[PDB]
Formats: sequence, structure tokens, C-alpha cells
Amino acid sequence: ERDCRVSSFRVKENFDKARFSGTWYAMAKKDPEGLFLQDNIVAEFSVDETGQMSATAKGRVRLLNNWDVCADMVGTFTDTEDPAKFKMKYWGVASFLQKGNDDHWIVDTDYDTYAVQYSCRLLNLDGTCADSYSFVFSRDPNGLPPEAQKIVRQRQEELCLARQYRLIVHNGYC
Ligand SMILES: CC1=C(/C=C/C(C)=C/C=C/C(C)=C/CO)C(C)(C)CCC1
Repeated sequence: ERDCRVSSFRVKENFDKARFSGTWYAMAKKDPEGLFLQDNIVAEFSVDETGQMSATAKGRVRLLNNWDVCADMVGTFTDTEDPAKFKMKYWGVASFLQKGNDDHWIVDTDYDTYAVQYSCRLLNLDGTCADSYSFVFSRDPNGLPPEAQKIVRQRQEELCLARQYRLIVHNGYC
């Protein structure tokens, strides 16, 4: 019945940059087109004294040569007039790691258990997203409570990304 246009997706009301600080463990993922981080993904969100948020992401990526680098990614976030929607500039500490600029939307979080991020890299002419990625973060390395799980699938369906996530392995590779 409802809207898959990106312009219509609801995000986190009055997103608190500081309450989202710290370690988030990626539990689930919806991959974009091309090369992306595979597994072992752990982000560290941070806010300095002026309200600027940054993050570091750690994760394993398989490069064409068939490398298995544990990428150390850095992202800085630019605020928009929506508190839960950011522009994220990112780069690897290694030169070979992918650099870019993506939207970063906090679709929902309760700050202490779960987060849902989304990024549409490209919009179709109808307003829907032709290439997106999404992550489901957990405060706990062992996942989400049945409770958090129900809300998170609700949100996935809302993002028109239901049934398009795969679980993330964490086996200490990095
Ligand atoms: C920086 C950053 C993030 C995104 C990282 C990406 C998109 C990395 C891609 C790396 C690639 C494609 C390497 C290829 O060799 C997420 C959203 C986790 C939040 C934390 C900060």
C-alpha cells in the first residue's frame, strides 16, 4: 500500500548526535551496487565539542586481486536541515580504499539497542532508489532482542528493503 519514494521515507525524529556516540555492531546489511564491506563490521560514532559527528568503520573487504584487507574507514558528517539526514564524506586510511560522499540517514534508533541506517546512492526517475545500502546496528555484539527485531523488520519493510538483508559474520578476522 505505501511509499517507496525516497523523499517520503520517515527518519529519526529529533536525532541526538551525542546519544548515538560509541560502538555499533553491524548485524544485518543490504549491499549497494559494486564493491562494499563484507563482514566483521563495527563502527565507532563520535561527536566533537562543536556538534560535528565523525565515525570510523572497521570491516573486511575483498579487493579484485582477492585481497582480504581489514579496511579502516573514516567518515565525517555534514548536517542538513533534517537532524537525522547527513552527507558523509569517507575515505580509507589506506590509499587504495574507497573514497566517496554518500547520504547517511538514521531511519530509527533507540540509542541503546538498535540503529537502522540507509543511503540511496541513486534515484530512479520515479523517485525510488535505484541503488541503496542499509545497515542494522546493535549495541550488543550478540544481536538484538526479539523486541528490537520486530521494530527493525517493520522499518525494513518501510524502506522497501524487506527480505533484502543478509546476516553479517563476526569471526575476529580484523
Ligand atoms: C565510513 C563509515 C561507513 C561506511 C563505509 C563504507 C561505505 C566503506 C566502504 C569501503 C569499501 C567499498 C572498500 C573497498 O575496497 C558506515 C556507513 C559503516 C558508518 C561508519 C562510517
